[PDB]
Amino acid sequence: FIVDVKANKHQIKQAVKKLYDIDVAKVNTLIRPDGEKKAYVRLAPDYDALDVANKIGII
Amino acid sequence: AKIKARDLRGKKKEELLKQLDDLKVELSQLRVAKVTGGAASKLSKIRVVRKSIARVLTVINQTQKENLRKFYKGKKYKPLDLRPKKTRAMRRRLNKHEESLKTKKQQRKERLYPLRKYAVKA
Amino acid sequence: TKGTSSFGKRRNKTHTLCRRCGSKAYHLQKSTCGKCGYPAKRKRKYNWSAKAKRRNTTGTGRMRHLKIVYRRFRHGFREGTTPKPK
Amino acid sequence: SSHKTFRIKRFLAKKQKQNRPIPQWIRMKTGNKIRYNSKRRHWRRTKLGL
RNA sequence: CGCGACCUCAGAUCAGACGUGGCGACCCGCUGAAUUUAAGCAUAUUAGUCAGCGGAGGAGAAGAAACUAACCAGGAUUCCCUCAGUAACGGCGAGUGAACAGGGAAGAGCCCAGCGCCGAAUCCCCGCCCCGCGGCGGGGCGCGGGACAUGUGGCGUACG
RNA sequence: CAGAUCUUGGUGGUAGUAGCAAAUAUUCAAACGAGAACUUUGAAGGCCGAAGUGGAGAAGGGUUCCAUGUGAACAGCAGUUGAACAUGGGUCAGUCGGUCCUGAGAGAUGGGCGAGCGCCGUUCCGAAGGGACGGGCGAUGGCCUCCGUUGCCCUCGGCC
RNA sequence: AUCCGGGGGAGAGGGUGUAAAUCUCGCGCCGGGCCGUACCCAUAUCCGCAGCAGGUCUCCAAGGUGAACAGCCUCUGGCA
RNA sequence: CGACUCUUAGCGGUGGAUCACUCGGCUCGUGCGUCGAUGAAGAACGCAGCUAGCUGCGAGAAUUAAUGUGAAUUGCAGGACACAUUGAUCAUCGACACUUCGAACGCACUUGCGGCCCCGGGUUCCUCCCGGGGCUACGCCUGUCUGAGCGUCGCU
Ligand SMILES: [Zn+2]
Repeated sequence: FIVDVKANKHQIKQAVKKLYDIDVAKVNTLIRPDGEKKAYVRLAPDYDALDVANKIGII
Repeated sequence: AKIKARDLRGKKKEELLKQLDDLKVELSQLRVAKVTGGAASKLSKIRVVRKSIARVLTVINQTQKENLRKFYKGKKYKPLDLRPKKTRAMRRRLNKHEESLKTKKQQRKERLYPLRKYAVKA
Repeated sequence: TKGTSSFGKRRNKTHTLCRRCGSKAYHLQKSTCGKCGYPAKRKRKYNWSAKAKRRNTTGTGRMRHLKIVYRRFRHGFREGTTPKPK
Repeated sequence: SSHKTFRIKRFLAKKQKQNRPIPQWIRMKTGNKIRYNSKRRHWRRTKLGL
């Protein structure tokens, strides 16, 4: 995902959890040279990262 | 599509939030359509929505402050928002009925030697 | 020497971006800006450089507030009266 | 440096976003004068702060 | 060796307030040079000028004589013309240099402290309810608080 | 306007001239390609010879990193290549560092000085500690059993 | 900064089946924000107006002759 | 003279003078003569479908609402609008927002560390970890509260 600059890793977990009614195991957030905080959301083993992918629109 | 501001003025503050969060999901969905292809149909539509959220939010902020500014009228200590903001000076300088006062001595003189018209033949 | 043979040792920075003026004048070794003077409470303005008062006084910026005092004054600082509705 | 402060990394971000050439369709505006970006810089001929 | 007054003096994220900074063309208060001229140069001149510091206003400052006069006497302040490039200053060199009187623009006058009389007659704030209220005012209701005798308010200030 | 070693702009002769000589060295074949002394592969001959012409870092640079493509411009010849140009992609931390600590030093309030922005000064002309165990009482909470918790006071604490 | 050991004994604990304590003994559960992180690091990515013989802080350090990280030749690795 | 050089003319190049234009400057006058702790001046960062600065704006970000006008903006695609109606575009702007630095305000300048109160997760009082909300600057005035003195007294 791409996330606003001022956002904890504790805050990104809640947003994705509440947005798509999903579960999150851990989050990793680098900050790209442009200045956007790219976030890697590791998905909980109980869920299938493809089946969530189709819902949110990305292929 | 189009949502006027002339039907939103009266709906409940718990009904607006329903539509306000509806759009924010709709805007969330369109942003994907920009990244992953889409067409010129959805891309132009983001401007239609992004201003709708401006319409709904402002209506909320207005009915929130209009009600509050009715609550604080008739009171004497009201928050710093609801007080007028004229300038730096038109708050500390002027006064309502405090710098329109006349002492007893000044009042009696104007009361006793009033100024009155006249005119003179040449 | 002192010519080109001595320009290779230049790998330190005495200055850096200030927090008030925004320029590169914040002398690090002593913590005081050059172009405005940061920790002091008064903007550094001198009359011996008239082309330094022109660069950053009123007008050169965005004027987020001084722009709408001028609009407000033309009518006399109206307050709380919306135009007659329809 | 690979020990850049957060503020510096932010400042070196705007200086990348505005290194692009003009969009092509700009040239066809009715009142249009520009024809190639001028502020554009190359990291071997300008030193970012000077 | 306790209780209670007053006087000095602190702490409060105490209730309610206000200043900080910007602009600086004009204005007010300090500070204040050297180039230049004198055919050198030091006093002098450049000049209480530029630079430095502070402080406001749509205007500032000044102002109702501890005045000018010496006349058959004028009458707050400011501004124009005139007095005047004169009186005066100056290695009496270079240079500096006002004011009263006159006619004009405008014209507006006043308030205290003291001397004293009035039963502090004076004042700020809380709380209640009635009205107005986007410059927080008025009506009253309070054996509601406090300031004030180490002096508030009315009369009264050189024209008595 | 003829001039001021005049200001700005422009163009010559010089001149297709000086020059493209610091550190041993290149050759044969093949490929894409319009094009090959230079790009890529293969074969050979050489050097840097572990105080490196190697493998990583700190200052500093700020996207040069990687891929696809281009033949205007630049790479003082050339180039199918580039450090160039046009699009895309890339930097993932409880444990690696920053943050924490003090060092030479810097610095504010107290104080002193100063026409003044401010300055001297660091325990120095200062009522500088806002924290804690327990205890007495009032007082909730949740199985007001019991403990978590709270206000007053008694005690305790060097402010260095 | 931080962490530790010692002394001293104000206090706690139960009255015979159970306590108060473990300078955690062995386990078990939950949490660990924020910012830097590519690359060059130099006879090409730095400073000298440049792809300049100048300059700029360090780690790693094979075989032979030789006193030796000397000079010279070679392997890993690199270059035209 | 074939070449080389010279002089002049026609033509073609290097170059941008003269000429005519001009949403620009200088100077003179008039009217008004207004910033900020309710956060000014200045600075950084962001925002457009495609968009780098220029302008404009501030997570409602090439603007929202209201009024006036009345059928466009436009470089290209999109569709808003029954233009029919609040009703496209523009002007005014009285309402409503207004990120972070800055007198800059919890202490600092490294998105660093905190405290105190409320709400939702975390609880079900069971303390913590998370998120949201409101405060935490200096000087100064009036009043309140608590106080200090071998300061001046009174009394039991
Ligand atoms: Zn500065």
